[PDB]
Amino acid sequence: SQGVIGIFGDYAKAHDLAVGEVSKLVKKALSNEYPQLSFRYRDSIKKTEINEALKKIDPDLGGTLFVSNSSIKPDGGIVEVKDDYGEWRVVLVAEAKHQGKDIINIRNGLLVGKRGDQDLMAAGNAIERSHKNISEIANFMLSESHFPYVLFLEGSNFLTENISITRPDGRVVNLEYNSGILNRLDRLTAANYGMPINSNLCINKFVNHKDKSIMLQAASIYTQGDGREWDSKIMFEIMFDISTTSLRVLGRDLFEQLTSK
Amino acid sequence: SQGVIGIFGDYAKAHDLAVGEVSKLVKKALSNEYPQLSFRYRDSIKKTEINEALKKIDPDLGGTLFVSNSSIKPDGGIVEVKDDYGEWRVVLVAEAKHQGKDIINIRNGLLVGKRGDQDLMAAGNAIERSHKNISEIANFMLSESHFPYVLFLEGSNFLTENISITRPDGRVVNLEYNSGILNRLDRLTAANYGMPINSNLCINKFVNHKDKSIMLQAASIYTQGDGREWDSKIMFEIMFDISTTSLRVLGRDLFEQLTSK
DNA sequence: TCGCGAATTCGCG
DNA sequence: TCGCGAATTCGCG
Repeated sequence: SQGVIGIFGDYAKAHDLAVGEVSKLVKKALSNEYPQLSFRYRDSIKKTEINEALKKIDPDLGGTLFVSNSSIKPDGGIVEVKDDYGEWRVVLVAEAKHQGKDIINIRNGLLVGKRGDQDLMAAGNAIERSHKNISEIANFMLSESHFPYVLFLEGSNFLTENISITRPDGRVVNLEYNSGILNRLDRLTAANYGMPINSNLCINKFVNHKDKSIMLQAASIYTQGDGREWDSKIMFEIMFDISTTSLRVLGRDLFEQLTSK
Repeated sequence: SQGVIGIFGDYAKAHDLAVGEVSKLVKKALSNEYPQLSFRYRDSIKKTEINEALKKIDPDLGGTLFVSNSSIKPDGGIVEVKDDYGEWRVVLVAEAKHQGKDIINIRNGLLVGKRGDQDLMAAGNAIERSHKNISEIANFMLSESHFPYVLFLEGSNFLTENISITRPDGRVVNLEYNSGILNRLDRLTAANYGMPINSNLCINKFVNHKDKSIMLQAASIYTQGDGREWDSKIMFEIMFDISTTSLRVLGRDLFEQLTSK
């Protein structure tokens, strides 16, 4: 990539860092590009923080809490920057989910099912839980003009192209991506309003039906449709790209630090 | 309740009808109160319908579909009314979830856990999937001014008050609602922006940070905090109340049928 | 301690 | 057939 971004990317690939460790790498890269700015990484956000942010928007919001110390822990953590007013603004929130172990089963001679004779396993729906954290962060950033939520998908339940897997028997099992027996990719499309996947959807859209005005918060949904594992170098580039976009939208509240510092 | 609403409610209680069957009862009651209007019940909505509605709002929305015949099936179904333009407008969408079988375990002498010695089971997170359908219907009704989504919770994981359960041994197991070991009620609060639970939140709110304008779609989250099962009569009253509110917001597009018919 | 997250195996039309 | 939904048992700091 561009200058140091290529160097940081090679380090991510050399160690095959997890999403949480790649988020920490993104903060280092950001500190390197913008030395005048202050960045930090956080692994959790308590519900009391979200409610406080909700109350600032409307007094009747964020008035519910059953378990005092409730919180959310996105496996990728959170990256933030300090603005000219001394307040922390979120620049990135990452998450990585996995579902579908069919490629692993057919790579071997394992037959699944209640009878133990099926090549494929009927795909589940646990991936739907992803919407909770997306809704929590959206409420936390309801006053913001950007939504830097990145979700990485992996497994046999998120294919975007056909693949052929050869078993030890020699028989080639052919999987079709459009098969509703396995594809759960549509169980996530509501998160970004049906907008293109594998894209940076950080900048919020402002639609309107009939003189109304609404702000859409679309999450960036990236998938490895090949069936293979995610490459750490490409995860880093994607996450760094989304973080830079967050800074652009936040530009007006960071100016004094890039000049008067 | 008011007139016939009390009669329909007694019929629901006499048979202990499920949420899906109570939704059908609500359509009958609505047809009875508004004979000039046409109502219908639907058990499913395909993704092609949602995408079509999304495209009408913005041309770049609803442009993704991996499995041609994908759909959503809320266990409570959907109730709709026909407006003066011949188009169907959703008046109600119901759902009922269950989680936490601790009350059932301690009512007996059953000890759970990997060792088989715990009185309680560490609460799971499968209830988080609820956010998917809420997001789908919200996208389907993004042009509407109301959001009639009703979610009913039940189980030992959704307590709002303390309860004491006596086992066959005689020992009284005391459960505290604020205990994060069991309470999963906060895993749903994002759905209604922390607004009051057990309330009718059908009419959309219009907030704004700094000259922006946003429309909030909050789901009505009702829970049986006692730990007991839901009463069909009270489920019907709640659902009928939400349906009537939908008609009020839809008033301008139903006038010609109440007059010129 | 307490509170969050992994994601799976099948039943049902 | 194919495609959606139930919701659970524990590991981890």
